[PDB]
Amino acid sequence: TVVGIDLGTTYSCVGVFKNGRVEIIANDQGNRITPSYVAFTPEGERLIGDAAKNQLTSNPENTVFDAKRLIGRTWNDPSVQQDIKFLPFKVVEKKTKPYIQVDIGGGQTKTFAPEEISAMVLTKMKETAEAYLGKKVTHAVVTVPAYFNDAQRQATKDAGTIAGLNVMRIINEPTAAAIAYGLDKREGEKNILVFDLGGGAFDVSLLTIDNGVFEVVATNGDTHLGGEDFDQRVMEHFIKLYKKKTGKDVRKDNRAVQKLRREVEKAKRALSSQHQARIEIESFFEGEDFSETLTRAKFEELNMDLFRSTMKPVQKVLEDSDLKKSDIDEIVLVGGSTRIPKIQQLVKEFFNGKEPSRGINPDEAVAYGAAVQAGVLSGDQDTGDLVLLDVCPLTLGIETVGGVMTKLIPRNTVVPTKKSQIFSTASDNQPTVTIKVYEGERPLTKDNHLLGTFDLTGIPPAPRGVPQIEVTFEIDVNGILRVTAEDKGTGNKITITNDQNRLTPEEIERMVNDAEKF
Repeated sequence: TVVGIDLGTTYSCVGVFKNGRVEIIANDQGNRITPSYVAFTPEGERLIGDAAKNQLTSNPENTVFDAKRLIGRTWNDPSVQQDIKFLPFKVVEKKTKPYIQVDIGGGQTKTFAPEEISAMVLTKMKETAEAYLGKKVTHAVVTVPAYFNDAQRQATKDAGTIAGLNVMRIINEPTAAAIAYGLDKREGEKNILVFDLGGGAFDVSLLTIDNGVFEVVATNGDTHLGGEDFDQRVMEHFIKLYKKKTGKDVRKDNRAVQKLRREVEKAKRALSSQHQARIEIESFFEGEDFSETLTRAKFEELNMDLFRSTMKPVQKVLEDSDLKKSDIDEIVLVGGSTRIPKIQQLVKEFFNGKEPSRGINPDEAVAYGAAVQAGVLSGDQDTGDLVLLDVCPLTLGIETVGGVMTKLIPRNTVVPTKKSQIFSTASDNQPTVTIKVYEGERPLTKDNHLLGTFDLTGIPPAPRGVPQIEVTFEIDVNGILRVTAEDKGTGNKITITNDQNRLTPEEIERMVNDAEKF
């Protein structure tokens, strides 16, 4: 049986379509969502989920969380370096990637790719499903943010493979939410706006939904804007406050910083229903206590620039779809951070008083949609009708003379899609031709994201400009790029190498074996 897993920054959730409906499956603690946490105890035990989160404050250096904020990123990504300040576990550079180093008991050190941490979370979600179903689960639909780039998508797929899952399809989070909203609606064509603000990433998608036919018209997001940033802002406010009042800098004491995290999380939840919240930490720093009152007004003030920045993607989506505010028939809110009253207010005010759709749990709707998609792709006939057209989030381009972004496949193109182009050589007997592919909307490549450098190899000796190599760039239904090449001369095998440093089957096998040790 194929399950849907929402692999989230802060929490994950697993559902299954069985007997004509979705079941969101409760974990072994009775909880319908599971924290995306992995911890290693002094005695060498690996904890995952609720048990891992519960011991954050006593064992912070060896409690791992927020791996989705690192997955598929390079070491020098400013999102990675900015987040290190608030993470208690050591982040170290390996293979141009941020790896996670922990102590596994007995003074023994171990380093993990973010993929491996996410694989452990996926394994726990798989196990939750296997307990409920009473049998092995080998196939899953796994979620990603709509605005995830090529590397982030592939890395999430690799996490699934490490966890023993054949990833049937990766599904964009707002699209899954739209399926939860729209399945079995028979209203004809409606324009649906999904506003998806979770623990770590933000997406906006505009879909048309028409009697089982779902199409993403436009999407735009920010893969490093979410609940964890709102917590960070408040954490940093109190770290600086303590330094001003006492002279003491607590930024390197991991117990102090993560005890503050724990209190900020509780406070943020309370402030969605109350107007004040108490922060209280007994052994904060060097024996001394820490007590502060956080008002809703102050919480909103500290984050207002981030909150107001959520309207930037909304306007980008309206522009690309050529729709006005009044053309939006339904607003679907998903992700835990859409519970924040000020977020709800800003969205309502942007759309001139329009209330969001009712009957949608923002913590569960994504998993619900993923579970439906899994059922449909399996060959179920008791599921509602589902035809899905989804898009690539980023314009793909090639770097040309002067550092210019020459567009190849535009943003918001329905996938799968491909584009071909003929390449030749610049010098006599040149054996290799290098192509640099970028992701983004700016005119110069220095202001976009490098996807990869691809080398056409084994070009046979000939005078400059004679070889004719057709290179095909295909984005698959998961949103992942494949680059291939064919010789179109009058008469060789052209192999392509790249600098993506992708996890090989050998490397994945080693990671599977390492995880069996616990």
